[PDB]
Amino acid sequence: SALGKLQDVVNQNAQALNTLVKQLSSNFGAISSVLNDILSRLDKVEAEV
Amino acid sequence: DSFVIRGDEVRQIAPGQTGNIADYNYKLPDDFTGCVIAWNSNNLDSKVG
Repeated sequence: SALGKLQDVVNQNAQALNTLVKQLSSNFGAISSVLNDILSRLDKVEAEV
Repeated sequence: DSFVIRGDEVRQIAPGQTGNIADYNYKLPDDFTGCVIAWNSNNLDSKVG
């Protein structure tokens, strides 16, 4: 518990990188967050949206 | 461009469309800039038999 100033630098960057990665799985209101769904289920004019 | 159709087929003449007319007869670009203009031609083009 004494090294809080250094351990917090490692923890904050671990949280930042893991949150940036987990956001790949978010839909953002799109039909799916898996791009291969859109690339196989939809025609180009819908897939672009 | 110009051509004859049956009255069902109009919907395939739009930017980046698909189906037998679009894909095997006459294909518009996916980014087509222009106007599509059409009329019933039964009076010009039909004949008995």
